[PDB]
Amino acid sequence: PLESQYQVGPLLGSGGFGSVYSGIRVSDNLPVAIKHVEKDRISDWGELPNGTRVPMEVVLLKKVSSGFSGVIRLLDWFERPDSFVLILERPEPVQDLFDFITERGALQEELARSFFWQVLEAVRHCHNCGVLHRDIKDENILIDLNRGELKLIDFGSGALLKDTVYTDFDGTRVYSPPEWIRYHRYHGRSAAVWSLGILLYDMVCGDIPFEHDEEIIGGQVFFRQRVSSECQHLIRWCLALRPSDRPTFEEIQNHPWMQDVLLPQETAEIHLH
Repeated sequence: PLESQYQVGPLLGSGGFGSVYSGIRVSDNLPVAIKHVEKDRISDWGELPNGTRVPMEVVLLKKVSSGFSGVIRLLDWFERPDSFVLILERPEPVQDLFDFITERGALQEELARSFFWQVLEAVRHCHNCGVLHRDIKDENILIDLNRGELKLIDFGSGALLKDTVYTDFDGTRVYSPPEWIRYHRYHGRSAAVWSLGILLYDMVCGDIPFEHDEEIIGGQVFFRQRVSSECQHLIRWCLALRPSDRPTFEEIQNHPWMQDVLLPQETAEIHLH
């Protein structure tokens, strides 16, 4: 029972991730997002403890969807003959962070601090659950505009977290670290931290720092906007060319720029309402 269980609304969008629709659960009018992806387009597969063959995204989402977190939770999923369908939480009202930055331009540091901190907490949650997202970027972050909470989306390029080297990467190129560009090798946490430096820069400057491969591996960070020296210092540490020179998640959250973060609700009151 799929169409009996969900009222399908308009298409929100489509791309490499599949096709995503607005929907509501009929049993209680809960807003949902309904994501369709063709089996032909799924390269990465896993299986459920009970021996069922599902896309890796379902395995990863099940792992992170227990309890409250800054991750959009998987509520349900269906197999069809030629596709899988995912039922996901939908905040309302909602705007993705790419859109928000496009509309508002570069964020005030107070807002970027709150947003960055919530992304850090969500990524820590994922890593605690054994999951690597591998496509952290503004487009994969939803803002709940009334509650001021950020939520991570799109685990379709993720992997189980391991301590050994990754040699595959189907995430967003310009959020990809210099060691991937140069060697097709990265480790999970240090690459994630690179993607976080790219994201923080994006928030405070209003655009990503590097366009082409040559800039990524040169790793020279130029600021287009006025940015505090403490925030510049954190960004530059995250974007260290050597992965071992990058900060741990703890070191980021203990950085001076990260102190005195606003709560979600006060973030929404001051900056979103």
